[PDB]
Amino acid sequence: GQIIKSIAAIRELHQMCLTSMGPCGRNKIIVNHLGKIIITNDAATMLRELDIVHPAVKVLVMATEQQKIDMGDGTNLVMILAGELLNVSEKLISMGLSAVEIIQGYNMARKFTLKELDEMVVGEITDKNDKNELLKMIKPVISSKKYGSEDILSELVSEAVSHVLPVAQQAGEIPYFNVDSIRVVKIMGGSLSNSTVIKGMVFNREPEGHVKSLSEDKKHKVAVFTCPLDIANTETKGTVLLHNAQEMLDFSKGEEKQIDAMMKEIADMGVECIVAGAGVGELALHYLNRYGILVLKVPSKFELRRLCRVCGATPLPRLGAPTPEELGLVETVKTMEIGGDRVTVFKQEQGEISRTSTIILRGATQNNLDDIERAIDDGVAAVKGLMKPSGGKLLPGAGATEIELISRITKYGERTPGLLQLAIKQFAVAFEVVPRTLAETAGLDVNEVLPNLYAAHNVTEPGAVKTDHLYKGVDIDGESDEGVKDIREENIYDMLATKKFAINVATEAATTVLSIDQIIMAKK
Amino acid sequence: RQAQISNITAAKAVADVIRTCLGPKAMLKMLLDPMGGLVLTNDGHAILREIDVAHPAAKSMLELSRTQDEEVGDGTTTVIILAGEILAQCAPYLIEKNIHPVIIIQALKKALTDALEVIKQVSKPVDVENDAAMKKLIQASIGTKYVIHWSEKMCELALDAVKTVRKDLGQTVEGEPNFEIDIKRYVRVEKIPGGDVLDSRVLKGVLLNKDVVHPKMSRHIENPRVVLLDCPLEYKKGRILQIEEEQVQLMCEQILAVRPTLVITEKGVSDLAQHYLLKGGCSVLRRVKKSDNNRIARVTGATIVNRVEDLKESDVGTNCGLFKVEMIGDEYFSFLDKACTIMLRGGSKDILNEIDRNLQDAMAVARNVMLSPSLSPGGGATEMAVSVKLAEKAKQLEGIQQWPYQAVADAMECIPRTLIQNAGGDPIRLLSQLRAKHAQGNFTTGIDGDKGKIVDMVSYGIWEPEVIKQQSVKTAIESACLLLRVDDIVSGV
Amino acid sequence: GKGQIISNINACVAVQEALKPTLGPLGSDILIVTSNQKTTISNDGATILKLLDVVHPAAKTLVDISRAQDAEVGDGTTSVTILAGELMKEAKPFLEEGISSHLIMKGYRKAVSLAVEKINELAVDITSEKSSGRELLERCARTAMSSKLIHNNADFFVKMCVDAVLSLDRNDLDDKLIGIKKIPGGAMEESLFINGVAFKKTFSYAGFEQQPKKFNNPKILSLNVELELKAEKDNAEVRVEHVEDYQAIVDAEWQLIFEKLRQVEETGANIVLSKLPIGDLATQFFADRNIFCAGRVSADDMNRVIQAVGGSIQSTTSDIKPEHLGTCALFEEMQIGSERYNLFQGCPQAKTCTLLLRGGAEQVIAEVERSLHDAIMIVKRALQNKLIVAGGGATEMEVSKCLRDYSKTIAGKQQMIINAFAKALEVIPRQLCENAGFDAIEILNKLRLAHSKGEKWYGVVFETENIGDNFAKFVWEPALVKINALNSATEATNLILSVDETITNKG
Amino acid sequence: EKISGDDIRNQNVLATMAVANVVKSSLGPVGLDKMLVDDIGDFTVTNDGATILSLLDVQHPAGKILVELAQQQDREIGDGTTSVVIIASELLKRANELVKNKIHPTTIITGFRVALREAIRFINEVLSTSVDTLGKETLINIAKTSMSSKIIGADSDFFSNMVVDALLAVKTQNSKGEIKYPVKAVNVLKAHGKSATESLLVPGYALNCTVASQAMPKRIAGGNVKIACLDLNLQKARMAMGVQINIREAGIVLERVKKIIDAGAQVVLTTKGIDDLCLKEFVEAKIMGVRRCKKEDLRRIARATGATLVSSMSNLEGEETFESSYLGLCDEVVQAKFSDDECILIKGTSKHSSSSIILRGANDYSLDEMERSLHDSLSVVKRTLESGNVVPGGGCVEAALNIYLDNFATTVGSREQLAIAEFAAALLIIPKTLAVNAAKDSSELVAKLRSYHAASQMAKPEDVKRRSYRNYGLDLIRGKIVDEIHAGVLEPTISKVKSLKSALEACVAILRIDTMITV
Repeated sequence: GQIIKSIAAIRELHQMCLTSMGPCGRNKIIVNHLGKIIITNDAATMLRELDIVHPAVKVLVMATEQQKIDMGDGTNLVMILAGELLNVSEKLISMGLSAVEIIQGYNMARKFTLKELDEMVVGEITDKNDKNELLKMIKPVISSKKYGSEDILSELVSEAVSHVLPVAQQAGEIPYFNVDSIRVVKIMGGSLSNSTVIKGMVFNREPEGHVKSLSEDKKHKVAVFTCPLDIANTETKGTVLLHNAQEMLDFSKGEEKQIDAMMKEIADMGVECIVAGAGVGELALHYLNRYGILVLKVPSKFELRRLCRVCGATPLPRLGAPTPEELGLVETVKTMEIGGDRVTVFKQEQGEISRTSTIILRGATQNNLDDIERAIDDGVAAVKGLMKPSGGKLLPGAGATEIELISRITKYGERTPGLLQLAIKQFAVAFEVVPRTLAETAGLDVNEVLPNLYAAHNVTEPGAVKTDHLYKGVDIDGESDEGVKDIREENIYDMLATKKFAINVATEAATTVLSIDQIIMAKK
Repeated sequence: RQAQISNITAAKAVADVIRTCLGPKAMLKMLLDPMGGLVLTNDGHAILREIDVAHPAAKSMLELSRTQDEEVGDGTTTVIILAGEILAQCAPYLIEKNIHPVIIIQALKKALTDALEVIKQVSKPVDVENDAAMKKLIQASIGTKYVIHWSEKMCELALDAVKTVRKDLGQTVEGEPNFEIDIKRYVRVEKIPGGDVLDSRVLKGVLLNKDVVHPKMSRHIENPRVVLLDCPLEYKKGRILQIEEEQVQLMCEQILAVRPTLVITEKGVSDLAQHYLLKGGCSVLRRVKKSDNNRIARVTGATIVNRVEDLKESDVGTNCGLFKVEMIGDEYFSFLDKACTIMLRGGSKDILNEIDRNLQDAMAVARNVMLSPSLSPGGGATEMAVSVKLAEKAKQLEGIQQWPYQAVADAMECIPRTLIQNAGGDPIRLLSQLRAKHAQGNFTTGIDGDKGKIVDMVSYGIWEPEVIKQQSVKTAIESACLLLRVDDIVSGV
Repeated sequence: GKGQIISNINACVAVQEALKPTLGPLGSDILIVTSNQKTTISNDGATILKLLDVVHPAAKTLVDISRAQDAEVGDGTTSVTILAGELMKEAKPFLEEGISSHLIMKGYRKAVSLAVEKINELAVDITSEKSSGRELLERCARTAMSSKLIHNNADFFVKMCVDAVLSLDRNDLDDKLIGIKKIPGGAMEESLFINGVAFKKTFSYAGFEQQPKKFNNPKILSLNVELELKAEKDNAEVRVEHVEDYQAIVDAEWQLIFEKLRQVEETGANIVLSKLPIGDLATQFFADRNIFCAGRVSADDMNRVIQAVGGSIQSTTSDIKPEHLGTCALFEEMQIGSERYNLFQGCPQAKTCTLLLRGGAEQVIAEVERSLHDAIMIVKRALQNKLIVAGGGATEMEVSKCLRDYSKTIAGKQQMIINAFAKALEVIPRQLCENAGFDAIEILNKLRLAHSKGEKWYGVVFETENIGDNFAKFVWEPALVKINALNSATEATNLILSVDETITNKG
Repeated sequence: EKISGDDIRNQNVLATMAVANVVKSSLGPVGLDKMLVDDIGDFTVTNDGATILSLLDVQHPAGKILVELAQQQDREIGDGTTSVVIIASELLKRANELVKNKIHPTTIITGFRVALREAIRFINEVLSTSVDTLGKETLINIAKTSMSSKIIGADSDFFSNMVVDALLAVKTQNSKGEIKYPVKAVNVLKAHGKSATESLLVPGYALNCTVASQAMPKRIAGGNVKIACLDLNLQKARMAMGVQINIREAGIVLERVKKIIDAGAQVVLTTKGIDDLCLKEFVEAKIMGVRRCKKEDLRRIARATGATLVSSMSNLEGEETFESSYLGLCDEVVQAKFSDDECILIKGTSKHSSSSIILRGANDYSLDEMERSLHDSLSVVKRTLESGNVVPGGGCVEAALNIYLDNFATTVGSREQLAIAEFAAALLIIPKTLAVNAAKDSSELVAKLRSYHAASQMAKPEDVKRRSYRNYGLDLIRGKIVDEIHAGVLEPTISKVKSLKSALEACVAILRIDTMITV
């Protein structure tokens, strides 16, 4: 029974994921090799820092990357579902049924399950990108990670998504909503109530120049210069050397006439802001402040990449060539005090829609503030599943989908003749781990909420369609209450891209484990 | 939870040995004794009896098998497997799933009622008055035994034995007796050496092996007069021989006042009382047991009397056909013919001992038919037909009582599973097609033991009485609730 | 499994047990030996937990939450950890019975939410009612100084303590802005307050009996380079065969030093401060011009001089600007303590001050300085926050009282959870009586008697063992401490009970 | 070996823990049993906690104190021994926790004695004699759960009102004003006439017997009638059946008949029957004779009607019926058509205070089970009403003493307050173990039950209230909080009085042992 022992090793990891999924779940401490404490709900960090040897667990780790890269939600759905399929398969392995026909039973049940997922869709989003419409998608994503911030972070995240997402339809050629399109920053002090949403990237550097802010003119021209500010020299090498004190007067006076002549043509073209990616000389700050040009320095090359997607500016390797095609446009440039430090931000009003936004977070504890940043970053990739590839449809969540699939799959088990009926019936039983997981974490009795849940989905309707309840979920409450809530009350549902993609990954994950009857290794 | 696991481990380890002892194709078992001997018999009764056990759960199954054998003659391993599989199927629920034991016990009480209803639906009527129909029933305990040649004569001895004890009556006043028959006391067999099995007849009355006090007596009596008494006739206690002979004569004269043709004395009879009653034309029988007087009073009608002077005038010799002193097998007998007496004959003592256990198991099958005119198909047909009906009723069973309920449906399939494993066929392929057969075809389709392929029982009926199926399911629920009721183990006085 | 949660229970108690004797002003002090081979003994929970550096992850959470308590508030770092770890022991028997840890953590947030509402009801804003301006801060300082060796001399100490707070702007107050310099030897009642900043006066070099200590308005100038003849490391290598050149190279090396040395006289500053030692060469030339110079000054004292007279530090003696100079009202060098101490007085622009302390020994003064820090925080927060609550057992017993009545209307597991949280609040007054030598068994039962009579202000007397009201004892605490303590202790406890498994990677 | 200090205090708790854990699973009707295996290898199983503790082997001398506690508890109350051991278990666990608090055990013991004396006075201020016995019967739920396993359980709703009201009128003064419920009464009969729904209640004892001739009237002497109980038959006397007659008896049996009619007795009961000669003689006198009377019936009628059962009357070679000596006072004897049933109805008499119930059913097979089920049912009702004061179960006393002793601990405010608070909370283990075997969550029903007694006991001492209902217990079947007064679950109060008193005596002796010397 070496194949059974491989399942027992996953059982230790299976109990680890039972405390992950759900808002009542538990957080794990991850101690990095550098002596840093890491505590997060998402289990992909745990599997990344822990190298796996045995293949059965390693396939589940590689299957986690399949869910994590393509979607920002459902990492715990694959680990829990694939782990239970091997636990319920121990009854068939014991009886003597070979693991070959066990795989064939899941393949027939997978096609029957994916066909029923299209009929589980109740509502559909119109892609209006309204402030209230984005709350329905983001609300279940914030859940199962951070508790108590679900209502607070709903309005903060939905505001930045609508700014970076244009309104268009019937166009699939140009991709939208890049991963880097949303940046999240944090600062100590204040609270979540004082947090605001910025329409552009926030710069933490101070305005060293004498010009604090620009004027009220519309569409301020901004220039991004990679070359440092100095006298014009050769692009290749061209290092200025000092020999005698007589040449010092020519070097100082030489830089005064050249810089003033190059910056005069820039100010005449309407460019009030110059972005210098390198160091700025002392003489450069003198001429730019008299012409009203705000000095902005960005030494980090990572921030200049996302800036090109906002105003459309391009970095110039040389200096002194104000190309109009490389110039950007910004509506308003001011300097605000964030967290006690005055910094120059980047934003705009009612023009030149930006593809990059930044959310400023404020919290009392820096440890819990970092976990909120990871929960929002994980919520960004969850929005990617709303695109053209079946992002409009939705399925009932909070354990409502796994219960309905039980009566659908078990109905076809006894109907389909042959030996495949044994694996089909056990395939629907493995879905019982999802409602039991939410019941154990919430402290509810497994002998009360779980058995009474099947009575709600089983009714007698004088018709050919079971109806009158689509709303029966699993109770997530921490206080004793009679019965369970409804899906329509809290609007907690699962996306089609999350549910449908997790099934194909979970079946292939458990198939590889059942396909291995032995291992072959060599000496290192 | 440690004692709950030991209750499952001790019950399964003992039941797992006899799983291969079910069916005519059952494999043999080897039990090595500490003295160097072995047991070649595959009977589950003789195997587990010689196996010394420690945990008390195994001792509960030993007393359950002894009680079950008093009701039904066969199907001993069926009760142990059925009662042991229910506890085995509840192992993941009670232990892993953390299901409360009373919830399981409460579900077994409701499942026991539904299990008896399914058996009554699949049951078929049978005529208990047909002598030809009763031959094919008892034949299940006849074939593959030495009595197969005398089966025609064995069925006559088995049927005519229960006809005297049975009483057929019914009404709404005194209720229904349900045809109560006592095999133990009344139908108790008497093995007489010598003779022939073909000459064995069913004698209605009581039989006594004690001889007559006189060698030459009348071989037949027209109107026999039976007189029962307790105090023997002898000289009592507070020239001498004149008083002793007179005192015994006065005690015997009181009995002769009615001039009886037969004298029965419970205690011994002195030689003085034998000569006085010899000329009176009456036979004297010394040393009559006290327990026999209750059965002799029914075949005769003589009132039990203690003192010889207390004999009532109501004592008569009516309802006694004949009195025969005829000797059969070099042993003097007595024929006094609700209670009969079975007279067994043979060619040796080993033949009588083999017919003994065979006739008792033969009458146990015929007795179960008398409890109700119903039969159930054998060979795993009834066991699988119930499990199919259990899964259909689950639509109204939502709630916590449904989880332990599923352990009963999987336990009913264990009985036909052991027959397939002993047959050699694929247990996964056959049980999957057999369970789907009841959902479409009739419930009467079983499994053949000799072949091992799904076939209809129309060819070979193999019809077992309902009492075997009843007591198997009833005692299984009681045995399952017996071990689940005890969650702790404490030793010491 | 459950084994990791139980292992985290003893880890929180071990950290809590060390902080129990440090709770309260009369509590015991803990001994901690850092790997730096420096002896550190303090009762402040912040410094205690920062120097331990516990590798245990859950015990580190109790250390991290203490830094958050020191940031926002800064007071109560010991009690916030004791209250946080107390829930670990109360929830220990509940885990064995099968009660989930999330249901226990859920009941705390409902109890704290109701407890914060009761804090605002117990907080009464009072300023000019039955109190004056001067007597308001004086009565608060005598409370923290009670039951101490300074209680007899506390009459003179309060006058210097109140004037130290009033010497700074009431809008922005910081404990680091008030300097304290320990002077070994002398009487305790003879200590005085200084408006300026003082230093240790480590100058070991001869040339005394010059540079008098009586000044009118001397100018302060910061010195950077070294003005002594012979340098510290480098030198000048000159090879000459002439006898007259041997004397010339001696004055040649001195001519380069006299260059920057003479430029100091052109500034005209009588006060010269430098972080480097000044040799006998510079102090000899400055003796004729009555210019004072002092070397080997700590870097922490140099930052206070800049904030005092509005000075600046320049590298050379050439480009020094005239507005970088500063002056005080009076400069006097005191010999108190068998050592001369320089001090500044009468600086209107000074953002810092210095309070000198005297005593019989350095170890005795160290206890006086730390006992004063507890009184400064009470005087500082009096003017900053007008909402105060009664402390010393008053508020702690009432928060646990109301939760017992509100739990009777709540059904389910949360009833005994709130009662366990209410019982967990009894550890705060317990350790206060145990660390003070009083019997914790009798006072706990006797205090609950009058506490049930309807008056919520009954506290615990820290002087003489008895039950009574702390309003007459002048024990005051701000409302921000009681509110943030319940939130920080619950937030730190919720993170510890939420850890099912501890994963540690070696590398 | 000799062990002293705090080391022996921890050993005494662990020794009594394993002993107490044996009876924790057997508490309550939902409790479970266990088997006790000896060294021979045999065993036995029973649901009685007293039998398990009697055969329990306790090696440690500390646990042997609880063994003697089970024997002393059975000699007085005889019931509730299982609950006594559990109470003393928590008292030892909470007392050991106070050791780290530097609390001396004598103060802990003294605090338990003060709380016990106050709990006794609290019982007299809450409970009271049985009430609400008219217009409703709360005892109907006791017999319904016992007969629920039989066919009678379906119709037991109508039959329960007949059994409870029966015993209510059975109570009499006994001997010199006892006012108690006897254990033998309410003769049960069988009726095959109609369905069980038509069963009628008879106001008094109904004798089951037949008549001889139909010429005599079935109703005579309506105002007053004297019943004469006899044993020997009125048939011609026989000398012996074993003697032969080879050649007065009628004049002897007929002479006593002359003393019957002259005595005015209209009812004659003969166990051996009545001849035909003495039959027609009773027809002219309108006397109703009965043949083949039951011996066990006439002995109870003699005490009910004031007569005396006599086998033979001699009195120094005298012959007479002892006129007016054995004649009792009976108001009326009437015989009516019962629709396929025949019985003798005895309605009134001098003093009876008895009753009877004639059960009717489909067949005799069901009536045989209805009589056996009524015996085990009413037997519990007899022991319940035997005590003048009854208490409801389900954790009502343990919860009431928890809240009451909470405010009572404030009367000291020095030492005993900590002991009384732990003593009141120690009783919460009784309702907690009941939910374990009931599959219900113990942290739910026990906690919700405490919230109801909190607000209900606030207005009780003030003698002013609007709507207040005490005695909220636990329902094991339905898992809900219900009123035990309306449910009808009662317990004798003398049990709990001797239970809490004996449980403390065993706990005090354990805490007073600071040293154990084993030679």
